[PDB]
Amino acid sequence: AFFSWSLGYCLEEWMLVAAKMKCFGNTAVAKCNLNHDSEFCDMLRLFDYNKNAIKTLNDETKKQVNLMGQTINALISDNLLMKNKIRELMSVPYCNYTKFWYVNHTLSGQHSLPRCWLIKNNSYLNISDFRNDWILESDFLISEMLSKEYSDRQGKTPLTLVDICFWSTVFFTASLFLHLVGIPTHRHIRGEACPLPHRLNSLGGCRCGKYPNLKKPTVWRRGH
Amino acid sequence: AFFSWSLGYCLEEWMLVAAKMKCFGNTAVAKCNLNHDSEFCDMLRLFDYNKNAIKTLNDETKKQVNLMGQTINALISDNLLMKNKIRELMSVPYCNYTKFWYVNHTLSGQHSLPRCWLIKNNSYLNISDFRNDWILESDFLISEMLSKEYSDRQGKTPLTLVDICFWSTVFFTASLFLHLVGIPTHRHIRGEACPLPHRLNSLGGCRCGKYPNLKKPTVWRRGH
Amino acid sequence: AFFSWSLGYCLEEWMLVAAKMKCFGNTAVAKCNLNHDSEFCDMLRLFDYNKNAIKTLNDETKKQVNLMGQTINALISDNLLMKNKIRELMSVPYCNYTKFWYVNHTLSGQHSLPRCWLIKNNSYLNISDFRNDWILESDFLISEMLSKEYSDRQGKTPLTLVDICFWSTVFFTASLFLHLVGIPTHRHIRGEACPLPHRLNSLGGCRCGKYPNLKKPTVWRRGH
Amino acid sequence: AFKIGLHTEFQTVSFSMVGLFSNNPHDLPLLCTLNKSHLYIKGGNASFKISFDDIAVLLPEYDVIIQHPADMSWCSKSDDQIWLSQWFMNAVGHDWYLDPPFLCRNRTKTEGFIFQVNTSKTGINENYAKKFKTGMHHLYREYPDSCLDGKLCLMKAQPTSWPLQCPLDHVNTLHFLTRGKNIQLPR
Amino acid sequence: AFKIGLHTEFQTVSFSMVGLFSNNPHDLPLLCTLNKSHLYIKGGNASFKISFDDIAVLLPEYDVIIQHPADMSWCSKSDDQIWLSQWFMNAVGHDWYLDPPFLCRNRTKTEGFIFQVNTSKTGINENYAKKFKTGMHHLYREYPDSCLDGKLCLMKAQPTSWPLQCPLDHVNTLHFLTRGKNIQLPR
Amino acid sequence: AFKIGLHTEFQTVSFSMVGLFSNNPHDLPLLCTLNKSHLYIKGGNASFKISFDDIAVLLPEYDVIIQHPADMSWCSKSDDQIWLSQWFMNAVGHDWYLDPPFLCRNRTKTEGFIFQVNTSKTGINENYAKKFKTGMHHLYREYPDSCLDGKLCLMKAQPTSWPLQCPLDHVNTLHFLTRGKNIQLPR
Amino acid sequence: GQFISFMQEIPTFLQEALNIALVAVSLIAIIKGVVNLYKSGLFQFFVFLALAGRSCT
Amino acid sequence: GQFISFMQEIPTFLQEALNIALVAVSLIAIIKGVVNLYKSGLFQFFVFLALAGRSCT
Amino acid sequence: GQFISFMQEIPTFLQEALNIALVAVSLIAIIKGVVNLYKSGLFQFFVFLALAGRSCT
Ligand SMILES: *[C@@H]1O[C@H](CO)[C@@H](O[C@@H]2O[C@H](CO)[C@@H](O[C@@H]3O[C@H](CO)[C@@H](O)[C@H](O)[C@@H]3O)[C@H](O)[C@H]2NC(C)=O)[C@H](O)[C@H]1NC(C)=O
Ligand SMILES: *[C@@H]1O[C@H](CO)[C@@H](O[C@@H]2O[C@H](CO)[C@@H](O[C@@H]3O[C@H](CO)[C@@H](O)[C@H](O)[C@@H]3O)[C@H](O)[C@H]2NC(C)=O)[C@H](O)[C@H]1NC(C)=O
Ligand SMILES: *[C@@H]1O[C@H](CO)[C@@H](O[C@@H]2O[C@H](CO)[C@@H](O[C@@H]3O[C@H](CO)[C@@H](O)[C@H](O)[C@@H]3O)[C@H](O)[C@H]2NC(C)=O)[C@H](O)[C@H]1NC(C)=O
Ligand SMILES: *[C@@H]1O[C@H](CO)[C@@H](O[C@@H]2O[C@H](CO)[C@@H](O[C@@H]3O[C@H](CO)[C@@H](O)[C@H](O)[C@@H]3O)[C@H](O)[C@H]2NC(C)=O)[C@H](O)[C@H]1NC(C)=O
Ligand SMILES: *[C@@H]1O[C@H](CO)[C@@H](O[C@@H]2O[C@H](CO)[C@@H](O[C@@H]3O[C@H](CO)[C@@H](O)[C@H](O)[C@@H]3O)[C@H](O)[C@H]2NC(C)=O)[C@H](O)[C@H]1NC(C)=O
Ligand SMILES: *[C@@H]1O[C@H](CO)[C@@H](O[C@@H]2O[C@H](CO)[C@@H](O[C@@H]3O[C@H](CO)[C@@H](O)[C@H](O)[C@@H]3O)[C@H](O)[C@H]2NC(C)=O)[C@H](O)[C@H]1NC(C)=O
Ligand SMILES: *C(=O)CCCCCCCCCCCCC
Ligand SMILES: *C(=O)CCCCCCCCCCCCC
Ligand SMILES: *C(=O)CCCCCCCCCCCCC
Ligand SMILES: *[C@@H]1O[C@H](CO)[C@@H](O)[C@H](O)[C@H]1NC(C)=O
Ligand SMILES: *[C@@H]1O[C@H](CO)[C@@H](O)[C@H](O)[C@H]1NC(C)=O
Ligand SMILES: *[C@@H]1O[C@H](CO)[C@@H](O)[C@H](O)[C@H]1NC(C)=O
Ligand SMILES: *[C@@H]1O[C@H](CO)[C@@H](O)[C@H](O)[C@H]1NC(C)=O
Ligand SMILES: *[C@@H]1O[C@H](CO)[C@@H](O)[C@H](O)[C@H]1NC(C)=O
Ligand SMILES: *[C@@H]1O[C@H](CO)[C@@H](O)[C@H](O)[C@H]1NC(C)=O
Ligand SMILES: *[C@@H]1O[C@H](CO)[C@@H](O)[C@H](O)[C@H]1NC(C)=O
Ligand SMILES: *[C@@H]1O[C@H](CO)[C@@H](O)[C@H](O)[C@H]1NC(C)=O
Ligand SMILES: *[C@@H]1O[C@H](CO)[C@@H](O)[C@H](O)[C@H]1NC(C)=O
Ligand SMILES: *[C@@H]1O[C@H](CO)[C@@H](O)[C@H](O)[C@H]1NC(C)=O
Ligand SMILES: *[C@@H]1O[C@H](CO)[C@@H](O)[C@H](O)[C@H]1NC(C)=O
Ligand SMILES: *[C@@H]1O[C@H](CO)[C@@H](O)[C@H](O)[C@H]1NC(C)=O
Ligand SMILES: *[C@@H]1O[C@H](CO)[C@@H](O)[C@H](O)[C@H]1NC(C)=O
Ligand SMILES: *[C@@H]1O[C@H](CO)[C@@H](O)[C@H](O)[C@H]1NC(C)=O
Ligand SMILES: *[C@@H]1O[C@H](CO)[C@@H](O)[C@H](O)[C@H]1NC(C)=O
Repeated sequence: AFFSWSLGYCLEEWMLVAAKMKCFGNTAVAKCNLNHDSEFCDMLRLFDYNKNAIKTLNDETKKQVNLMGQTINALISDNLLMKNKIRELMSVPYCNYTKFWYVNHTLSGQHSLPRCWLIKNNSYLNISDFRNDWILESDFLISEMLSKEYSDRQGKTPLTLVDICFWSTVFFTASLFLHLVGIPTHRHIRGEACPLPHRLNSLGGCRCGKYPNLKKPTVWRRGH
Repeated sequence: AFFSWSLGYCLEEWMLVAAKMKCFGNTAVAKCNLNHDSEFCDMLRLFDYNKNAIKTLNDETKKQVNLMGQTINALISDNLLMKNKIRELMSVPYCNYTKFWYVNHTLSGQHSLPRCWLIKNNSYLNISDFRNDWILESDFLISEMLSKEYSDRQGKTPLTLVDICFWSTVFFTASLFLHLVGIPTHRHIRGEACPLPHRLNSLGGCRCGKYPNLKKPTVWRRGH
Repeated sequence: AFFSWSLGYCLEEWMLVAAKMKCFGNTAVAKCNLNHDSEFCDMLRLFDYNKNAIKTLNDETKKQVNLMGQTINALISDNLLMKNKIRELMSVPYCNYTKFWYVNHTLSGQHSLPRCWLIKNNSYLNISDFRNDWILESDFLISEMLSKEYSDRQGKTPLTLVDICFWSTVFFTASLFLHLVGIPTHRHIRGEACPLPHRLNSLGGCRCGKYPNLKKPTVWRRGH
Repeated sequence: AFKIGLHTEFQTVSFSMVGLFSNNPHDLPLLCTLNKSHLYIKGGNASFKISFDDIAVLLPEYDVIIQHPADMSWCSKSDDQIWLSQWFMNAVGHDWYLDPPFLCRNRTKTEGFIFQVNTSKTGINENYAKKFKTGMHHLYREYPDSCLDGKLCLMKAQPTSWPLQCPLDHVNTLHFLTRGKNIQLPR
Repeated sequence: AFKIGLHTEFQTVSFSMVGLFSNNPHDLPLLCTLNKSHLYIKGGNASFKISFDDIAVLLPEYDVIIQHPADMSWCSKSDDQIWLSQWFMNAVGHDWYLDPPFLCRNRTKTEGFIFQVNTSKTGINENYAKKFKTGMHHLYREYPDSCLDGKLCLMKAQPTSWPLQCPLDHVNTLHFLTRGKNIQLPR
Repeated sequence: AFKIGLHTEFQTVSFSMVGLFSNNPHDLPLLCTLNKSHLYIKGGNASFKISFDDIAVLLPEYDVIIQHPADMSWCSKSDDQIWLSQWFMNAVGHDWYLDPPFLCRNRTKTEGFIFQVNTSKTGINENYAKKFKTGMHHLYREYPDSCLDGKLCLMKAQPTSWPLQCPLDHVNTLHFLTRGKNIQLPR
Repeated sequence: GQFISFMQEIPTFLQEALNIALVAVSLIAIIKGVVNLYKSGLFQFFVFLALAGRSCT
Repeated sequence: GQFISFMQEIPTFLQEALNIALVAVSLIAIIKGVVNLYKSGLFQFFVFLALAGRSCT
Repeated sequence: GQFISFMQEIPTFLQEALNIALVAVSLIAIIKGVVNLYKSGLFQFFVFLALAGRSCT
């Protein structure tokens, strides 16, 4: 097929100036499945079409592969290239689809999408007029990596489960405190011992007559 | 208006081969409000234009509805159809804007966006050369459903509130433990009773002379 | 350069009918770095090109700034304007790239992207046929503001740290409860005192002969 | 602009037009429609006025039947009028080698400058009439569309002074630039 | 449609075709290919049939050598056939002023209507042959591509009754509308 | 490539060019500019060299005034040169029926092959001069733009051997393919 | 309401170590909260006030 | 700083059952933490060290 | 596994007040959980059952 991958993709040796097999990250490559303003991905689409061309040619088929202006116009983005030529006319930076740079996070292998190294007056742009970009590029790379790592676990656990865990934990803490502070159980007569099991009633006595109904003062305690 | 809905949309009976009113999900339909590489949504736009055409025709208006090549070119995506014809030229799978398939989650009614069933050599593609797609499609459907259900509650509660709740809970636990372990209150003389209220001073005595300043040893306790 | 900013941008006095310097939010302006269906951003691109034109003109350069149909076609979106003219032909609402409205959150300065105020029969659309839009626009503005404020802190803290904190908290609560309920330490003889340090063995006695091996009943307690 | 909800407000922003037009590096041809009938097209220095009616002021027998822009030099003495006429006909779509020609006056004649095209919706020139209708619809936002399907309908374009009240719209200018191919704007 | 996973199902939706075609406000020209050889193009009321073979039924010496659509009026008595032929040749790409002409019959001749174009892949007309091959490929999905590179190859288009079994496809109609410029669909 | 921040690195990737060009299924026409003056266009087997100066080597009175590609057969004996010249003029934009013609030599003359076009920025041919300037700007990245507005300026294209040092750029090839319509690349 | 859908979907995300850990900690927290509250004595006061006055013992 | 904006926006998201539940649990946690700490005795030790030596009682 | 990468990346997000607060509360929770469990007596029962029978004292 063509470059509409749904998730890595490596650039073969003959495609790169260094002539070495360079695997780009799958996540970064998948970024421009809809982007129309990335010259790097336009070159990627061109090279994928060429690769399919060698596949057909060495498969010895009869495909009527017409090459015309409309085909290349359909492959690359006409609007983007026209804008690049416009930016070429007036003396402002542009890039002729040959040099790309990226910020690499060397510990986890995650890298940013390679932008285009702008040019001017038949020369490249050095760090003096370009330092304001890669700093925020690296910051956004770190932020995106953290967000992706969070979302990986995020999109595999249910919200109801964590809500249940949180409410169970808060109830656990509340009941733990309820045990801790202690709540008085029954009333002891002030200055006397525990009346249990023959315990005094509301008006300080018993209906069986053993404990006189004298309205004696009571204090609520837990133990005996 | 035309297909730029901001949030469902159903496909009428005469539009479908089964001739039955089929409501598609609003969330899934709203996915291609900016997508330009979905043949299903191109057909949807064509059918919406046709529907507006019958509305005008049965409204008996004088609208100068010109139908020309430029109109249809503006309606459907020229780049996508040209790419499809290109993929038709060389013998690789393509789809002629007539058959679409999707993965359906039958419990909550949520469904994926219908892709295009690729064809080759005047025949459809069977499960042998196509099984690698729907498995990841269903996995992504489940992940997207979970993420959307989480974000629904996520975008309606403040972060400051949950942060306050978390800090209040941690302080609650800390103070609960502080109650639990117990912290000694005052000093009792080793081998004696509680001196309160006439309690001994720093050097083990009293300024009133009742308790001699003998530097007697003390032990810190909570009770009396 | 041109309108491909990577993150505010203000509209100068001579550009606005009120003739006052109006800074639009950077976050809202950055929304249409890829949108091709926003007439407001098409006008923004046109005005940015004009601004670069005065910069070149007052810089006294020799740039061959050709102005032709292809240049303007490359600047604005041909598809969007053609769709607008199509919607003009049949009597349905459209907008002639001159009036835009937005919902403003006056407390934090956050505002929605200005849509286009649709027109019909050489007149604007009033609140009677338009109230269904701004309500959901404001609701989505509030939701987006909350989500962005959450994601700001979200993309700067590690998931492993919060997971560690949660597990440490649950272990803290469990151990606190374990202290609270109390677990018996050693066995006291029923009806007697604490045998420590010369404590009874499994069969209720001692190997030294001081405590007879009578299999006396024992009760597990914490204290002495 | 008014309070909507509880903390949110609804307010609008309107973009200026005279600044954008007077600020462009080049000179743009602008189209306008005043009252409900009078169509106007202003190029560099040609402020042409266009009207439609069934009045035949020109005849094929005694005129110049322009088929090519080369012959257009035999009509007006100023190059700006020639440029405006040629590019307007190119923008509406009049590929000069497969279409009926259009009629103008010899320059030495003492009756000014004028050009006219017949677009009556009859058997012959029906396709040309429909093509011109589509071009007029695309090049003018709210086209009055006079001379409905009937006996005759002829459009005339004449040079008049530019009125100082036309709403300087820009959608029509964008469509003129889009339809016109290889149009070269001066200054 | 079957159960996939544990709660999910796989099912498909197919869009109708006859309703969309019969429901359009205008009349659309539709292209078709029946069996493996017979090509068909149906416009408004012209149901033209196209075939390819090395049989020369027309000759430049005794015929009408159409170069311009104006001369096309000398071939058929009905305007719909003229419209269909002209617009089909325009859609495949036959800009009439830089290309070899094509041959037809005088209308008063008692041998019906037919038009034919030679596209043999030989020294002369090789570029035209390749251009026509590309146009045929773009205007027909699965082009049989008869008359392979060899001695001769001539395409003929004749009027026949429209067969009531053509699969009313719509991709080819979209390509016909895209390739054809300024095509005016009636009704 | 160097360490930026605390764990991140900055490094760049450059794409090859000779492999892409030598690997395409067809043969692509490539444009080049060497030193600061010499323009070059290489098609299939035509390695044409283009220069600009106010030297008139051809005259309308005694030459062939090519207006149509059919007459181009009277200039060169090889079809590849004809193809290259015709398609280059088509790509820069020279619709052959409304524009001044261009001059070449009779083939039987013993003075080789050459074609030249005058683009002096004077009263007549000013529009053609500006159109050619725009085409040259679009078809060449850093156009030197010789023969500034003055007395005369004529461009000449002659056949020379292809130099083995041109930077095989591809932006110019893309623009050549985009501007050129219906260009058929062989092999 | 979504709790019932959670019970329906239980044997779908149950194949995750974090999921079983969370459900186990939730269940143990609930059960020991119940047992701890029974150790507290609120229901003991319920039976106390129920027994108040009616019976001497 | 965002706390003040939260107080300003309080009567906007207050129409949510989860929101009132969370604010109620936060408030009750804070108040019972304060009362529990007062039951602990840190301020009791404060008054103890303040009273140390100056007064016999 | 990601814990080791966290230790590697520690001096990158350590410049955040919330981060140091969270790591401090986690560390103090872990250490006081350990000390509180040592106050509980599970290991005391371990040494109890180890000492059971072998020694009178
Ligand atoms: C436009 O893209 C082209 C490639 O299509 C860029 O050409 C590059 O130009 C640089 C010089 O600026 C070349 O470096 C030199 O190359 C050779 C290597 O043997 C040698 O002469 C020098 O040692 C030096 O390294 C570079 O090779 C070349 N790249 C390619 C792929 O050909 C060009 O830079 C771009 N345009 C502008 C204005 O930058
Ligand atoms: C291109 O799209 C067309 C529709 O525009 C597809 O045509 C479909 O072709 C199949 C056969 O492969 C047809 O099935 C047959 O239809 C009738 C039903 O009465 C009957 O002959 C058979 O029983 C069988 O079911 C199908 O109806 C037809 N669909 C439509 C909407 O017309 C075609 O498959 C696509 N091209 C390719 C190469 O697949
Ligand atoms: C198409 O866009 C144009 C601008 O290009 C809009 O024109 C606007 O029309 C309104 C009337 O509907 C004008 O308001 C009037 O303006 C002057 C101010 O001195 C005066 O006559 C009245 O007091 C009134 O305010 C408005 O100024 C004008 N705007 C501009 C920027 O020129 C037009 O509304 C749009 N088309 C449609 C059909 O709405
Ligand atoms: C612009 O086009 C219109 C199209 O109608 C021209 O009017 C047409 O002029 C022709 C001249 O041959 C008329 O044909 C003749 O008309 C009558 C019957 O109608 C009769 O004498 C003949 O049988 C022949 O058909 C044609 O009718 C007439 N159209 C109408 C509706 O009357 C008009 O002259 C053209 N304008 C210019 C300035 O050239
Ligand atoms: C459509 O184009 C084909 C292209 O081949 C025409 O056939 C060609 O007719 C010419 C007539 O001059 C033949 O040229 C002559 O042929 C022979 C040698 O082949 C000889 O008499 C002369 O030296 C001269 O070259 C040409 O060969 C012939 N092509 C083939 C392959 O035989 C055909 O006539 C055209 N059809 C129509 C209806 O015009
Ligand atoms: C390419 O175009 C240039 C455009 O300048 C041609 O040069 C022009 O040749 C004409 C011939 O009629 C000159 O017109 C005459 O010039 C003088 C006054 O300048 C006078 O004799 C007449 O009144 C008449 O205007 C024209 O001046 C001259 N341009 C210049 C700047 O001198 C050139 O000949 C063309 N090249 C080819 C190869 O055809
Ligand atoms: C839809 O079914 C509503 C889901 C509500 C879930 C509430 C969970 C409550 C947890 C029980 C705690 C019990 C404490 C004694
Ligand atoms: C902006 O205003 C800063 C917001 C900081 C909120 C901190 C919340 C602290 C919670 C109070 C706990 C009190 C414990 C005694
Ligand atoms: C990759 O390295 C795996 C990371 C697992 C982290 C688990 C954290 C456990 C916290 C320790 C609690 C100790 C209680 C005694
Ligand atoms: C980043 O650098 C590392 C260093 O080991 C390298 O392995 C990795 O491929 C680079 N990432 C890229 C090129 O995307
Ligand atoms: C471009 O670079 C050249 C040297 O290569 C230098 O002479 C010239 O001044 C530069 N031009 C500009 C506009 O910077
Ligand atoms: C860019 O600036 C750096 C600053 O160190 C300098 O070394 C380098 O030469 C500059 N590059 C160019 C092309 O001027
Ligand atoms: C998924 O299947 C269910 C089965 O009941 C059905 O009701 C629902 O409409 C389907 N979803 C679609 C078609 O989007
Ligand atoms: C295409 O299918 C036909 C039968 O319909 C078969 O004969 C032919 O071999 C197939 N071609 C290819 C390339 O698979
Ligand atoms: C696809 O493969 C399946 C495997 O079971 C087979 O039954 C089916 O017939 C195949 N389809 C085609 C079109 O070959
Ligand atoms: C919203 O309104 C406030 C009111 O003070 C204003 O300051 C702010 O600029 C507005 N936001 C915009 C225009 O984006
Ligand atoms: C348009 O408005 C005018 C007044 O300006 C009115 O007379 C006319 O009826 C309106 N037309 C429509 C279709 O609403
Ligand atoms: C829109 O409706 C409101 C309702 O209050 C009315 O006041 C206003 O005049 C209407 N506008 C138009 C243009 O009819
Ligand atoms: C054209 O409009 C102007 C300005 O309102 C007015 O004075 C004049 O009478 C109008 N003319 C016609 C013919 O309607
Ligand atoms: C009037 O101009 C025409 C248009 O070319 C021309 O044929 C005719 O000769 C001119 N008349 C005179 C008297 O020169
Ligand atoms: C064309 O197809 C029809 C329908 O199947 C069939 O009856 C007829 O024989 C076919 N003709 C040829 C020449 O194959
Ligand atoms: C037959 O039609 C042709 C085509 O124009 C024409 O030249 C010829 O005169 C006609 N024949 C007769 C007898 O009129
Ligand atoms: C063209 O460039 C080559 C290669 O550097 C050089 O040898 C030659 O002298 C240059 N010619 C001119 C005329 O500048
Ligand atoms: C030279 O070629 C021209 C160009 O067609 C031609 O007119 C002329 O007759 C040729 N000369 C000879 C002597 O044949």
